Amino acid sequence: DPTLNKTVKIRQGGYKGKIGIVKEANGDRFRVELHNPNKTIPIPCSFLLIESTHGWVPYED
Amino acid sequence: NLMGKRVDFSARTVISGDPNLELDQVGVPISIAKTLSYPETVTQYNIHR
Amino acid sequence: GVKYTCGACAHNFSLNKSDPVRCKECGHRVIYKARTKRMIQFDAR
Amino acid sequence: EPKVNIINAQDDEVELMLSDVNLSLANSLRRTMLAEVPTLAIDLVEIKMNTSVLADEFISHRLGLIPLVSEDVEEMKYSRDCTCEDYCDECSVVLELSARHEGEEGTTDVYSSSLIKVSGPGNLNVGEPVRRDDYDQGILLCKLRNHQELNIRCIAKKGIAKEHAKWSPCSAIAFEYDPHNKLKHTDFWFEVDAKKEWPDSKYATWEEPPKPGEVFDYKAKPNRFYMTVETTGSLKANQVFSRGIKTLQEKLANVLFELENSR
Amino acid sequence: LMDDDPVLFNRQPSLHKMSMMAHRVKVMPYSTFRLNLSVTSPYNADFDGDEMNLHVPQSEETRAELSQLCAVPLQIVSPQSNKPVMGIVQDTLCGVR
Amino acid sequence: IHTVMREKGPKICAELFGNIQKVVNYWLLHNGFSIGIGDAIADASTMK
Amino acid sequence: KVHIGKVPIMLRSKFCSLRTLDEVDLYKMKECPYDMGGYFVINGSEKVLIA
Amino acid sequence: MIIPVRCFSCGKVVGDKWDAYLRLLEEGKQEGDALDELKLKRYCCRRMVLTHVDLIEKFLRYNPLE
Amino acid sequence: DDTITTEDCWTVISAFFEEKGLVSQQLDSFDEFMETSIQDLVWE
Amino acid sequence: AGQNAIVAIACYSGYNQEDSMIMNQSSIDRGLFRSLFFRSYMDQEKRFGISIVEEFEKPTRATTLRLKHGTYEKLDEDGLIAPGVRVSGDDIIIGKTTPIPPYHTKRDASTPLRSTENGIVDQVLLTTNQEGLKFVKVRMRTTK
RNA sequence: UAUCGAGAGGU
Ligand SMILES: Nc1ncnc2c1ncn2[C@@H]1O[C@H](COP(=O)(O)CP(=O)(O)OP(=O)(O)O)[C@@H](O)[C@H]1O
Ligand SMILES: [Mg+2]
Ligand SMILES: [Zn+2]
Ligand SMILES: [Zn+2]
Ligand SMILES: [Zn+2]
Repeated sequence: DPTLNKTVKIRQGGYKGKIGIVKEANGDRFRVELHNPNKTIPIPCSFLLIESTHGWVPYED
Repeated sequence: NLMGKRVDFSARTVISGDPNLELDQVGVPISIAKTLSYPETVTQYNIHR
Repeated sequence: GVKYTCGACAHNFSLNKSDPVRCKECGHRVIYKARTKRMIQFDAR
Repeated sequence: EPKVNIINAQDDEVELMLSDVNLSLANSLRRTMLAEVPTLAIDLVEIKMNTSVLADEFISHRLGLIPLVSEDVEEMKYSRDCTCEDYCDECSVVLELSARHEGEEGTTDVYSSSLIKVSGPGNLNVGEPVRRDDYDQGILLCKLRNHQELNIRCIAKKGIAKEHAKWSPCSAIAFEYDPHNKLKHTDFWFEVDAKKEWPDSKYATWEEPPKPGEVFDYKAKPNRFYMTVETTGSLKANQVFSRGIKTLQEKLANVLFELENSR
Repeated sequence: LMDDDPVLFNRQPSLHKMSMMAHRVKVMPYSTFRLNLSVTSPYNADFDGDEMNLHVPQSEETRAELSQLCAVPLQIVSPQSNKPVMGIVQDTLCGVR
Repeated sequence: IHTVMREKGPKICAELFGNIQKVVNYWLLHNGFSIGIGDAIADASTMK
Repeated sequence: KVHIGKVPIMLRSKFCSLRTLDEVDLYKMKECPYDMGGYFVINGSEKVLIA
Repeated sequence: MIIPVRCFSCGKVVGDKWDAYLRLLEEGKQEGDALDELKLKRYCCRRMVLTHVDLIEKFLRYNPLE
Repeated sequence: DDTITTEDCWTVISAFFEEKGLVSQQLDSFDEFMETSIQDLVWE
Repeated sequence: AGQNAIVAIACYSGYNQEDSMIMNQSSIDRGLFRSLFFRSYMDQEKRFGISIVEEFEKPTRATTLRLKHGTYEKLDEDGLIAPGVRVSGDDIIIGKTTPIPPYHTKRDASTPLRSTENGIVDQVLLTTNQEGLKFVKVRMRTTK
């Protein structure tokens, strides 16, 4: 998958506005390693923005 | 190594009291409950579960 | 390549891994990595 | 039937007597003011530079505790309910801080007054770091020495103290009733004489002591509740008491809605 | 591991058989094992740093031995002195007086 | 406890602990109980 | 003057390079003024002798 | 390390009173009276200022590492 | 004169630690080893 | 080495029997008994022959066998992670290889963060040892 | 994902 280990911002949910890294993206349900507290959370891939060449891009990267 | 030995499916942590648990219960942290496992045989009655 | 900082004189510089490990300014051989390019967030709780 | 008597008042504390209500209502109001009255507070800190002797999250924790003006926070949305991506101008206030020490000598003390509001849901009065006077530097945040720098960008969000105590508008809430123990709700510990050994309520002169003959009124209930609401300045004391009543109402209203929908 | 799974629970030193009793799991947040206060006595457990051990049976046969022989309620009376080894203690005993 | 065990069996007897605990701990939560330095102090006559 | 070996120096003793200096230069040597010595540094590890 | 922003027990802000407290002590006031003047009425709040130790002054002596 | 008080006793004790500190039995012992014992041991 | 806590000796909800204790969550929120925790990891390059030495680097999968299972994507080109980066257990924080005796010629000798720990990289020391080979320390910080 | 030891600790 092309978005593992890439930095992410969360746009929905209780973790909205928080930075993270895609630790595991098996399918549809991703595991983002939050930066702020030491915990890796389950989150749907729809909830993520990925960083790319120009700003934070949804899962069209 | 023979009269006693180290074993799989074991766990250990600090203990606390709970006034709201039954006498025969043990409260188990989620992280421990996700590391330990039980091998349940698949039958018609539990395959969906 | 990678930014460092001299533990004695605080000069900032880069090294291309093959360079010897010392400060160009004072020759000190104890140096420290500079902070990450990445943004850091904290929850203020 | 509810009655109110404001004993004293000022910006950050109101002393008042509350009467002709149930104990449970005075207590639920006490709890609501402590735990569920929204305020605004820093909840996300973007550290672009921190070469001070303090750790990033050490500083972030102090930032969250800085009281911010929350007067218009009721018209502001929660981040979790806002349709935007990341934070935005309708659900957050952005503050920025930048400090530096130039000079080879001395120490620069960084205060909460150097927090500069950059954006926010205009023209709502929310997001300014609370100040006592006009010459008030506010809360000490950090200290800097030659070449040490602090450059942070803060996102402030609406929240309640159930989530984190930094969103509470109160400090203590003094609260008492029956200063002469006529109701017999407490049984006093003593060595020789209970009356001489226990101090007087500060509201002892607001009710009359029991007469030496008086029989025990086993039907009396608590009915006069003296309380003082102190705040941190994010909200004025009268605002906390008013919004406490409002918040407890919406909570009961939502329950009533759900019952009338279960039909 | 899931609610009501039988597990063997144990505090050292394992001086007698009710140092190892079978409990019903209740999965809970936070990182401690939780005990009803009335089982502290047979374990000689308290909460000043004590730790305890949990073992998970791996078959229908060993689950049944735990639930039908070792379970806490089966252990309330011990053959040591033909009397109970568990009672009301601490807050509940102070309070019941 | 000994009697309920013999008379009602281990299941009922195990519930007995929980029942007693839940009533008493509630009552004690709302009654309170403490101890302080004062409880070590005998009066001046007894000290003499 | 033939060299017969090296002897580990107890910090803050009379033969330690820290005995002079004084708080100003202690701070420059990254040394804490609350550290009273009485121990050695052997391969980076602080070792104390037990009476 | 540095004066806490809030009283741990009640939440009252005390992080804006550290300089004023040191100043009252220079002016010769006794600690109890200085706390009284600062309107620190509850003893939880008084403990915060009375027993704080300003260690950041010690940490600053260590010549910055950049 | 007058009587030596408890506060005076603590004045004496402060003087002890002012001169000796807390680890002087470590430092003085090692100092004697460098000053004298190595030399004497060689001449044994 | 401690804090002045406001303490009630009381039976409250029964969650402090047998030497446990009830702590005020709001006091914790405001900083009570909070602490920093630091762990330093040390590694250095070893010599096995005249020109056979270990090397700090981010090891490429094509040339190095027995890579660790954790991520190597937080390592810089010098084989070291940079301060400010969040790390979780088994993440690689020091990349190091050892050559294989006589393509695909090196063997992994990297250091993962301890599996039971997490936090933020606080400081990274790079230097040489008494023998002239490279020598590193990685300090991790978290708040408990 | 080493082995052999040592030391300091927890109930
Ligand atoms: N060295 C040791 N060897 C074996 N078991 C030990 C031990 N130290 C402690 N224990 C275990 O821990 C128990 C000690 O409990 P403690 O907490 O040390 C004292 P107590 O008698 O329960 O309470 P007290 O502190 O009120 O006197 C022993 O009875 C035993 O169960
Ligand atoms: Mg114990
Ligand atoms: Zn230099
Ligand atoms: Zn928004
Ligand atoms: Zn207080």
